Amino acid sequence: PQETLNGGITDMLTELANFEKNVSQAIHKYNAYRKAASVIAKYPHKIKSGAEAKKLPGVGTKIAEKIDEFLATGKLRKLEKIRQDDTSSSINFLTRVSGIGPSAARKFVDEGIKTLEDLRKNEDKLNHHQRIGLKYFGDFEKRIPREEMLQMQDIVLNEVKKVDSEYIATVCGSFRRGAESSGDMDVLLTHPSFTSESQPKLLHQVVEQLQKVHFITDTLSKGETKFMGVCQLPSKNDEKEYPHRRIDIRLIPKDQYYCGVLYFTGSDIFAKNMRAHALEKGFTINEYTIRPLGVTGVAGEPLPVDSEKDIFDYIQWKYREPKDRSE
DNA sequence: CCGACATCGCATCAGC
DNA sequence: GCTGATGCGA
DNA sequence: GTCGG
Ligand SMILES: Nc1nc2c(ncn2[C@H]2C[C@H](O)[C@@H](COP(=O)(O)NP(=O)(O)OP(=O)(O)O)O2)c(=O)[nH]1
Ligand SMILES: [Mg+2]
Ligand code: NA
Ligand code: NA
Repeated sequence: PQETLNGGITDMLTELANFEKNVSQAIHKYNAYRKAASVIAKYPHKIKSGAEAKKLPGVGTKIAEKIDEFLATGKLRKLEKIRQDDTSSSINFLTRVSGIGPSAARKFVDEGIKTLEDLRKNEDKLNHHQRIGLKYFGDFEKRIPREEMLQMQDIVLNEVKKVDSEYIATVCGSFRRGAESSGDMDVLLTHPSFTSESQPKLLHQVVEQLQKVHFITDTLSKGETKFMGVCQLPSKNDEKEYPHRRIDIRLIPKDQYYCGVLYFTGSDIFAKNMRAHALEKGFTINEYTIRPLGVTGVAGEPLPVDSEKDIFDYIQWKYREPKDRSE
């Protein structure tokens, strides 16, 4: 359903969601406002009344009243006032710097740091992550066209195989689902010599090669299974510079790899469907394993998985291509 | 009435 | 110094 | 904030 259908309401709702998360630190109300925004964004009718909205799962009494106020007046008094509040609106904004969450934003605004200029004057008060996110504030909100993602996949798959031809790397995320643009790049990495029961240099070596061919330009965090960093395509001769992009690489054991691929392919809207669909068959699936429930409820040992397809066979579900997986 | 509401790796903090 | 708690992104 | 035990 198009935006102009209920876009007024979902924008209200997402705005209320962010103020809950970033200012009031009410994460559950943040998820509430998003559950309603999402169920409403899919509702294929221009909502005429808050009561009409309340029929949808996740829209309850208090949101329904906000939809009334918005429909009568075109605005929400509480949101207008908060949008004009210097403190709250500053707190809310600085959380757009990756590395600054609600807690650090509030503490910056407490001491009167309120803008990117204020963050630039006070670099010594930022951690490493925050400086990188500050450095790339703009770049990080630009989206990645599939053409650039493909070029990025070319570099990643090539340099991984060049380190060790026995690595398997899959670029997951929306990209894997045909998405015409992406928000970041999500790489899963596995290797024969890495299993549930079993060097720590396996991930570090892949990061090192991508840093050495100047693909990876900064490191947000790094450990033995999860990498969070920044990358950029080489510049096309005299032509312009690409944006720096968010890239994550994570190392998964061989026998947990396809559970990971499915998990980190998403969408979450599809993913939680398929673990509750799916719970009926007496199976539970986290990112790692699939296991059987369980006649009072005891999960058994994890069942072998050798393809993304297998986890569809256990559930007696039709295999779904990544491309048909937005829900 | 009143609690659940994804879950996890990693960086940094509080506390010992 | 080490462990555990907390913030953070996703 | 919403849902539901
Ligand atoms: N949002 C979210 N996704 C999760 C989570 N846990 C696992 N996933 C899964 C579901 C996600 O689909 C998958 C990829 O991670 P992203 O980069 O966060 N989402 P995508 O790449 O699809 O969209 P975009 O192009 O804008 O980056 O990981 C979680 O806690 N939150
Ligand atoms: Mg992605
Ligand atoms: Na309802
Ligand atoms: Na942030």
